[PDB]
Amino acid sequence: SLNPRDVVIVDFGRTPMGRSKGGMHRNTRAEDMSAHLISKVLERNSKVDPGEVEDVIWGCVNQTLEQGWNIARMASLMTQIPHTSAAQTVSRLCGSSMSALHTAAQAIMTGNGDVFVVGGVEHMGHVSMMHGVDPNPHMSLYAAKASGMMGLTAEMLGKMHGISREQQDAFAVRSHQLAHKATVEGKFKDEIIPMQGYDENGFLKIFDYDETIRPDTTLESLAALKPAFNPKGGTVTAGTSSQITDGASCMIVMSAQRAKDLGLEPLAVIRSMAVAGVDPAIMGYGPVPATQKALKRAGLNMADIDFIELNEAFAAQALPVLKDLKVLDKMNEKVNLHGGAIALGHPFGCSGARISGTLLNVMKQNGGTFGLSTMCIGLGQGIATVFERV
Amino acid sequence: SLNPRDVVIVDFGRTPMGRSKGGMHRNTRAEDMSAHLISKVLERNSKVDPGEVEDVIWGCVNQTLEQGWNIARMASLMTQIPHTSAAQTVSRLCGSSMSALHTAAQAIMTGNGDVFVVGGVEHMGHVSMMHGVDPNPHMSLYAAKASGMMGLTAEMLGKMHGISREQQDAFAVRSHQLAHKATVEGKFKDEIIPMQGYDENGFLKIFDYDETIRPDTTLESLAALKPAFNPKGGTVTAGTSSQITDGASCMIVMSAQRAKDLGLEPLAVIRSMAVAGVDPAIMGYGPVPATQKALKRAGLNMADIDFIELNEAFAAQALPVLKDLKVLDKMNEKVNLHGGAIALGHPFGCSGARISGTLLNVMKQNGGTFGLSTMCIGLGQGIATVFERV
Amino acid sequence: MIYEGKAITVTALESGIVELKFDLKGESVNKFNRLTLNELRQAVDAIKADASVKGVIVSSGKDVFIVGADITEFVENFKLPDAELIAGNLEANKIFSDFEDLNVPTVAAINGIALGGGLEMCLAADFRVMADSAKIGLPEVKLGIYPGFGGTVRLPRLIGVDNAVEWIASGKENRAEDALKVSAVDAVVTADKLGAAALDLIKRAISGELDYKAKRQPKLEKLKLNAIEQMMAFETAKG
Ligand SMILES: CC(=O)SCCNC(=O)CCNC(=O)[C@H](O)C(C)(C)COP(=O)(O)OP(=O)(O)OC[C@H]1O[C@@H](n2cnc3c(N)ncnc32)[C@H](O)[C@@H]1OP(=O)(O)O
Ligand SMILES: CC(=O)SCCNC(=O)CCNC(=O)[C@H](O)C(C)(C)COP(=O)(O)OP(=O)(O)OC[C@H]1O[C@@H](n2cnc3c(N)ncnc32)[C@H](O)[C@@H]1OP(=O)(O)O
Repeated sequence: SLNPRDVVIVDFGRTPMGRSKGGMHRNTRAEDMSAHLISKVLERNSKVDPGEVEDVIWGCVNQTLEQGWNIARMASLMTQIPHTSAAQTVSRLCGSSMSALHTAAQAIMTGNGDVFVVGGVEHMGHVSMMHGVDPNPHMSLYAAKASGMMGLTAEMLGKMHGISREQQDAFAVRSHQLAHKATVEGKFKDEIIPMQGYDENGFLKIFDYDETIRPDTTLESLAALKPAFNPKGGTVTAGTSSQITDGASCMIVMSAQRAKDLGLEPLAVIRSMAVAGVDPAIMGYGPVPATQKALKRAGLNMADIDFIELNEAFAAQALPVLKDLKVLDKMNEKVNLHGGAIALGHPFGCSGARISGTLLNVMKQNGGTFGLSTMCIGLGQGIATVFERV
Repeated sequence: SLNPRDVVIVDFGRTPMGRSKGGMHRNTRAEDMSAHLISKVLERNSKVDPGEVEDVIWGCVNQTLEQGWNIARMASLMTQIPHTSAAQTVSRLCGSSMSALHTAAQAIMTGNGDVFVVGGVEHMGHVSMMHGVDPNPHMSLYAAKASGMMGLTAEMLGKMHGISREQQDAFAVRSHQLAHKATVEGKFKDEIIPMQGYDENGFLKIFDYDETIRPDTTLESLAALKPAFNPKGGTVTAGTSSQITDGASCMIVMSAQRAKDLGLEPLAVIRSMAVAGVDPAIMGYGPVPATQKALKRAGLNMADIDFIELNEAFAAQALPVLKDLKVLDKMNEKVNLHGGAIALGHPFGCSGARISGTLLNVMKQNGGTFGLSTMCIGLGQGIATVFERV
Repeated sequence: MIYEGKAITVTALESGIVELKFDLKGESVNKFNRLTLNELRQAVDAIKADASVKGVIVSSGKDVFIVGADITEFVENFKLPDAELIAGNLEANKIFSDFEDLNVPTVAAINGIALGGGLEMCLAADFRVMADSAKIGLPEVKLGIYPGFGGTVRLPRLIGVDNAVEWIASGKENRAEDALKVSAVDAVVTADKLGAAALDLIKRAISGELDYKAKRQPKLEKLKLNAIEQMMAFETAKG
């Protein structure tokens, strides 16, 4: 059964991923985006008292300007979450959002809380991924300064694993299509939380879809693209890469016991968590080391998992992962069924729980039992979670 | 006895707090400061294999420029810590460093690790506390924009609790005095880790003391100071406030079992952890709510604790805390014995574990049993830990 | 047309929506004098009585939206006995408050400058779309007074205490860019596509897409700030 201290997910809600370049969130702050998302998610589950939120753990990378000074609290203050509650912003680069989920869980398990709210935000339109970056010369002494440029780290993993430009563009058109497909069939309605935004002309209106998705993507169009990172002989292009997206994800978590008391069916139950490190140069390979550690803790075999949600950092990196994980042949059958970051974007601070959330829905929709959400991280890291519907 | 999953502190080491305005760290980066400190602390305890560092949790607030992009990993990469290990940067404003300790502990307890390295850095000389700050107008709608200016939040708590300018300045001269005292008697030798720095002229040399400490401080000199925050009728001045310090703290933590195996006497054993929230205006009152929660979990009474280490954010705030905690009368007997942030500085990302570390030494020196490290946080938060020598 | 005055004309539009436009005949601007007010009173009563109206839009047929009244009239009004002045402003405010209580989504199409009463009028409506070149402000303190038509009431509940004080105490004119950043205006457009943006938004408000009833509520209830935050935010503002 469920032990009183097990980590139960009560709900998951994400904002409609928008284009950073003059998109639907161009006039919306990162904080007001997060504070909002959280407010709405809570309103859906009224049986949970916001006053019980032991701690608001939010994930955010470029913690400067709007995203500076523990944005977790800045958001919690503009919510129905009392001042009595706490708040902390976790940063583990791309995996920030997912580490938050872990941190809270661990808290719930150790008996230092009962109801936490974890999420993540990242407004790349207002805080460019290259804003305020001071390269430390002393890094070149112990590592490669080039290992920083995420695109190149995809290039290397691609070559070492021999991923062709064709293979990549193909996976790209797949993400877009599958994403679009799921959007239409409203497979995203349950997780997407409507939100005020502004169209081209700047007209205020509500969005319930993802601007990022580009259904007009074809091998013929992605072939025209030029290497975005390696000029002379590049494979990774702007088309097989994740999109610069302004977005936020949210989740309500609590012990299994508290969940039992309030009486409400879990969206899933975390069974294991893990993180791992890899060389900065081949950071895209992070998922495999972390996945293994996670499964071993879960006491399962990669074959026991029904659905997978691997964040699509790069095509040249996502593919090798699946391959080495020995699930590439099972892709279209159980991998990123609702599309990935190539079509949904990759809002650093957000992505973490985002895929972890979407993964739960894919399970609730196709009757899954065990799901796996994993993703590579910058500078060489990996993180994955293993949930179970029950 | 000690359960196999108990959180044991193996050691604590901090850098010589330096003056941000042309101090000993003026030419030292935040990363290289952290990566260094960590390297040295590990070298002291050779029985612990750096390859076992499950995760490097570092605390840092102004995560931009040097301190941007998960500085936790940036440091771990320039250490003997393998690439296989992970790393995340926790931000909870002032309490960042202490939350890191908690996160790891919780990890060790849940069985998702065995040996973690937690610390915190904050180079306020290179990343001013007011650098890259975009005030959100929508905040004024749910809270007071003024609650941001930390100094004013001290003013308010001071008035509400009637703390006089005399009382503050007095507590100030106390911090410097006791800090200087402890420095001399080498009560800081064990925790301070020598480090390359540059004196006035810019001569490269090693520092093993704290520049911040100013022994020539007297009620007569602090009386001359002028209100730093409230012009007409101010009580909080630049003298009763923490110093802008460039510093970093480090700690090695691991399960009680792993500690048993490797065979090494614990520096202390975490017994409880907690966080709490308060109104942004009176954020300085955060310690009391968190301390209560912490003790209640520890199953102890404020009277069972032998020594306390309360971070000295402001005199006007530190005093009320002690009072309401019902330990003010026990101050000089068991409170900030080696001085506080008023004389040692307050490097946001660092302070957290810094006082937590110093507290352990005060116990190891005066034969203490249970210690309490607590501190207020910006925007209204509190955090405290309760260790035990045994 | 539903209503036809000398300063205000309530013309009917599509889908039962209606446009209330400020076009003071004979002058070059728009100001709240005795006439303007008395007409807006009638204009509202017409709408409020017309059970066909489903949406209201507030526009201006001049280069500016609505500037301040003739300083001349000011001198006059402030000469009246206290009990009379207040009684005069109470009636004036009711005109706005009533327009604020219309069981129909209302949008202010700020095309140009909107000072004092001009801005206070907009503060009454639910949503607000402003031109990218327009400006809005409350230059009351420059005359030794402060917002009289519910300015000190709506502004704080719309943009926030700290901002409301910063806007009123200075009486500075605020540009479109900063106007949306503090949420004084919901949407910003260009002079040529303003009418479109307004008309569009209304339809969405009517369609139920946007909860106009929930957007109005905020300025009908007490401030959001805590008790500590009030004192904090206020005592500092005063200081
Ligand atoms: C570790 C982890 O888990 S996360 C991995 C980290 N990933 C990242 O940081 C993302 C890095 N990528 C980026 O920053 C950007 O996308 C870049 C650098 C690759 C490209 O940015 P830019 O240099 O500005 O070039 P840009 O994006 O404008 O080029 C895209 C062009 O291709 C076209 N294009 C892009 N995607 C598609 C598509 N799917 N179908 C058709 N055309 C497309 C665009 O229309 C555009 O052409 P245009 O200029 O005529 O409009
Ligand atoms: C929530 C938490 O837990 S943390 C609380 C957060 N706290 C803060 O953010 C406050 C941080 N402090 C500050 O930012 C600064 O110290 C301020 C704003 C208070 C004052 O800074 P400034 O305006 O630059 O004044 P400054 O720091 O130069 O010092 C003022 C004078 O007092 C003197 N002074 C300071 N301390 C002492 C002392 N102990 N003895 C004698 N003289 C002293 C200085 O030498 C200086 O004199 P000088 O100019 O002749 O050299």
